[PDB]
Amino acid sequence: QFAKPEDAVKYRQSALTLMASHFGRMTPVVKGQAPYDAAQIKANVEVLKTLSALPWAAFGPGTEGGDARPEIWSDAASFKQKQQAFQDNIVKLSAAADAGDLDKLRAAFGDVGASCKACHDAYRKK
Amino acid sequence: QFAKPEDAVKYRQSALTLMASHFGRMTPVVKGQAPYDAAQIKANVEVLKTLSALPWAAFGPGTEGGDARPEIWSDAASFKQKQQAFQDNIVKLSAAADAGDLDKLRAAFGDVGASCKACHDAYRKK
Ligand code: HEC
Ligand code: HEC
Ligand SMILES: O=C1O[C@H]([C@@H](O)CO)C(O)=C1O
Ligand SMILES: O=C1O[C@H]([C@@H](O)CO)C(O)=C1O
Repeated sequence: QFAKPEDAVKYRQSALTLMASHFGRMTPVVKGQAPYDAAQIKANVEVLKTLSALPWAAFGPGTEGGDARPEIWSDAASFKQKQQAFQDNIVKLSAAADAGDLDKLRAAFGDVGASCKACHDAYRKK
Repeated sequence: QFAKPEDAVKYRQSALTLMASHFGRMTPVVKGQAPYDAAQIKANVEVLKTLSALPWAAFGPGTEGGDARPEIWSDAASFKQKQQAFQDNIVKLSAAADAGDLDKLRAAFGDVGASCKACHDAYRKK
């Protein structure tokens, strides 16, 4: 869907900004500093689930740029495994949110965060 | 969810970038220059539906900036009506996509585009 590689870069950077806001805005909730409204969180995690599938299609062939390391492309299978592990952790966060249990949410939230950082450590430029 | 107004501006600008890509990438389809796969479009419009609800929460009180005209805030009811008309047109586009009919899709698509432009004409800086 991108006329030029710059358009894919702009897309993924916007997707990731959204995704970071929808994830990160839950930090006060999982820390107990903001109240836990199970329906609020369920709806937010549904938005996060949609967003979290979006970046990966915007690292298509020829879309080198931004803060993406070139190894995303030369080690495609290993990058796919980090994105699929992350996505699987988003499924687990959805399950916790759908269950309405703050203990499970905070554990699932931590797992997702770990998965974000693991990918960045390997595939995001410093 | 925004620590500073700049964060709301960044959020809405990212949401709108996404939303423009998910809308605009259908232009070749509705013009007949790309093939019409009803399931592909249905899935894309589902993503667009999620995205199209996101910008409006990021024009909260005190979030003046970007290319947003100040009248978004001083004429709040009229801005809400443009966003709700747009959202209603997104419902109609979902219906057309869910029906699998290219004639209905192209009409609904045109209505959505008109609604984007109408809002920009009143509420987006030049
Ligand atoms: C690989 C499978 C990743 C996972 C999982 C997550 N992120 Fe990521 N992120 C990745 C890359 C390769 C890049 C660089 C993209 C580019 O072309 O520049 C990023 C970048 C970000 C950013 C900065 C975005 C910007 O506006 O420029 C943020 C804020 C970010 N990533 C956040 C984020 C979060 C919150 C994640 C888990 C919920 C997450 N990322 C996962 C690769 C990967
Ligand atoms: C008001 C109800 C709007 C509707 C409906 C749509 N848009 Fe919009 N748009 C609006 C404003 C007030 C602004 C400025 C936001 C800011 O703070 O800068 C915008 C901006 C855009 C942009 C530029 C985004 C950027 O990255 O800076 C684009 C590409 C855009 N809008 C696209 C777009 C499309 C495709 C729409 C219908 C599907 C649409 N907008 C509707 C206000 C409103
Ligand atoms: O909100 C975020 O969480 C992850 C990471 O900090 C988790 O360790 C990330 O990159 C964000 O922007
Ligand atoms: O794809 C887009 O469509 C609308 C408008 O051009 C429709 O007239 C807009 O502002 C976009 O970025």
